[PDB]
Order: sequence, then structure tokens, then C-alpha cells
Amino acid sequence: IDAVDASTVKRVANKYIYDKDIAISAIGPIQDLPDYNKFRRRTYWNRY
Amino acid sequence: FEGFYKLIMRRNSVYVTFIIAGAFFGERAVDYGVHKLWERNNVGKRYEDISVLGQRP
Amino acid sequence: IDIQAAAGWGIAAAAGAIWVVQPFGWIK
Repeated sequence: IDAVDASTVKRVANKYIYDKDIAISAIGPIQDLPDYNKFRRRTYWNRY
Repeated sequence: FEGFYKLIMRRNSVYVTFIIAGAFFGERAVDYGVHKLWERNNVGKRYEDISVLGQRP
Repeated sequence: IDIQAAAGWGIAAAAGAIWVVQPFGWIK
């Protein structure tokens, strides 16, 4: 646990989160929930 | 190889530069290739192909 | 994430300027 520093978190997040496919499971009143494509775009920041 | 490749899909600033460079080189190559085919299809009809070019009298 | 991004976006801006304005010959 102590070996997980700020640079380690960023490396792992880039391996697993950055521009990665996601799975979505929703139930109930979910018409206002954004579509898969919106959620997929929000996996990366184009300003960097 | 991998150095530029990993920078292009990871940083939008690098990707934007890649788009700008591709537009610069891609358009120049097309312009060069179009002109070469234009010259090949028009042999002997150019301004510098005139035989009497330079002797008006 | 701040200095690297600033350097990257400045490089893109410089590349865009050379692409829009072609200063070939002015490089003397």
C-alpha cells in the first residue's frame, strides 16, 4: 500500500481508465442518464 | 515508433500537431502528384515548349 | 500536467502558424 504514490495512481489510471470502454447497468427512471457515447467521451480530457 | 505513437493517442496537444502536420504534408503530396499527372497528359502544349519562344521578329 | 500541457499546446500553436503562414524563405 505504501508503494502506491501519486505517480503510481496516474500510471494505473492511464492503464485502466483513460480512453477505455465501459459497462453500464441502469434501472428505474433513466431517460436523463447520458448515452454510452457521452460516457465514453468523458473517459479522457481533450484539453491535455 | 512507440514514443510518438503513445504520445499521439494520449495527449490531444500532440494529436492536434499530428493533424496539422498531416494536412501540411498530405496536401503538398497531392498537389505534387496532381501536377505530375497534369504535365504528363499535356506534353508539348506548355508555354516553354514553344519552338519560336524568344524570336518575335 | 500543467507545464507539459503548456509546452505541448505551444508546440501545436507554433506548428499551426508555420502551417497557415508558410514563412519558407523568411527562415534566413
